[PDB]
Amino acid sequence: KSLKILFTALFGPGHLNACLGIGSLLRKRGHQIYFAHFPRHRATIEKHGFLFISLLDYAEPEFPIVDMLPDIGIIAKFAFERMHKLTPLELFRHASGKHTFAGMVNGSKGENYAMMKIVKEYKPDVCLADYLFNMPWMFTVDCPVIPVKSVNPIELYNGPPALTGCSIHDPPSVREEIEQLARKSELELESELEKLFAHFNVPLVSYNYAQQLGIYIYPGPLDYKELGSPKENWVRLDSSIRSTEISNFELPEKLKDKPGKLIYVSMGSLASAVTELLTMILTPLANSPHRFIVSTGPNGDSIKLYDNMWGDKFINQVALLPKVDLFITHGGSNSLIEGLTAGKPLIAIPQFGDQLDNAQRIADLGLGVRLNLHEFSGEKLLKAIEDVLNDEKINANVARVSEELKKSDSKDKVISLIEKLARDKKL
Ligand SMILES: O=c1ccn([C@@H]2O[C@H](COP(=O)(O)OP(=O)(O)O)[C@@H](O)[C@H]2O)c(=O)[nH]1
Ligand SMILES: O=C1C[C@@H](c2ccc(O)cc2)Oc2cc(O)cc(O)c21
Repeated sequence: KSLKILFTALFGPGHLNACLGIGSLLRKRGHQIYFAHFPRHRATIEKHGFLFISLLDYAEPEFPIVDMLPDIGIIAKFAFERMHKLTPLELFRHASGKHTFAGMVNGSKGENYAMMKIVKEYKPDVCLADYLFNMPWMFTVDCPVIPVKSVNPIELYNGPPALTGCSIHDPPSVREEIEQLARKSELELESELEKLFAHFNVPLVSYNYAQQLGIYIYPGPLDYKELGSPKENWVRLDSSIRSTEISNFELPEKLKDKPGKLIYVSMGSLASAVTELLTMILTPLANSPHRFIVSTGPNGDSIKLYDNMWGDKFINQVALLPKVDLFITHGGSNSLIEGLTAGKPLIAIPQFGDQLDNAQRIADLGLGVRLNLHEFSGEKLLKAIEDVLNDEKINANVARVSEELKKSDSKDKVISLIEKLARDKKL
């Protein structure tokens, strides 16, 4: 019996990519999938066979909605200046009580009204939402609503606070100060959401509450088993990667007959807007005796490439990763999971948000290194490349994690819970 299932997510290509994976799994089981998102993503959504609903067609006139992705460079460039000039402690100091994603909350009202009308009109059996924080509509719609989480899930446990990138080796003394500042900023977020929920007359809930079922995507071998069990109603899916239409990534002729290993570079869908960041990374790599393929980002046509490099604004990462020896990443979750699935070690240069946590996780479990912008130099990057390429131990740890991901059954249990909740309205 067919269910009607509606997905939505924030503007981030990463959050949408997460849900596409889930939707694919459900479409095979015979369900009708709908996706409410922005027009940039109509092509990939319909290509996967999901029905596309534009949020913009359902805006309230007084509360308009905007795809943030093309305007994101203002915000990205600020974060970059800050991250480049300050340690993560100093960053949290000079952040007053500001949470990393509070200004996002004020302007969420448009998306909220939209989702109310869309759920009313399409009368779905269940909804799923990949969002950074819960939203009033998820508690006003007739059907149940499953938050999906693709960011680092350390926030689902009682442990190091999220978004700080604390290590498991961090002594008692150095974490103490960061957790105070982070407890504080979590309270600023709670107060921002109160206004949002107040506006729609909905009892405030915790920012990452799962009423009945929550799904977080993250590799089981990287999950935080040492902190105990995740929060309630929260289930894990080890990975959620969409299938690629391309299967063979042909290498560019520019790089044929050039020495060394093949290395992929991407600072993601969002931070790659900052040309200063890419320039800072690539300039030293000109002298690295390897071949680089580079995602250059939306402003990539104004980024200089050297003889050992080839790139374009957007690359088929899932098709390419199998062919590389190393992946220099920003520590985004989807890139982390695609990278590990393909069996490749990582050098993570974290830019914002959950990336600090993922970066530290990669370092703590010996899956690569963490190299921060503040302590960044050509000499250090070039040496991290040589070190990770030649570290037998790291290369074996990554093979093991890969093997677990490629055979995981986490999907089977998750699907059941979705179907069950959709039909019974209870777990
Ligand atoms: O040239 C590129 C750059 C990025 N991506 C995709 O964009 C997503 C990036 O998500 P991630 O969580 O790694 O980073 P974020 O976008 O959250 O910064 C992943 O699915 C990548 O496969 C891609 O396909 N090609
Ligand atoms: O912290 C921020 C603010 C802003 C942002 C984007 C890019 C960047 O380089 C810096 C900040 O938007 C975001 C979007 C996210 O999905 C997750 C985030 O945490 C953030």
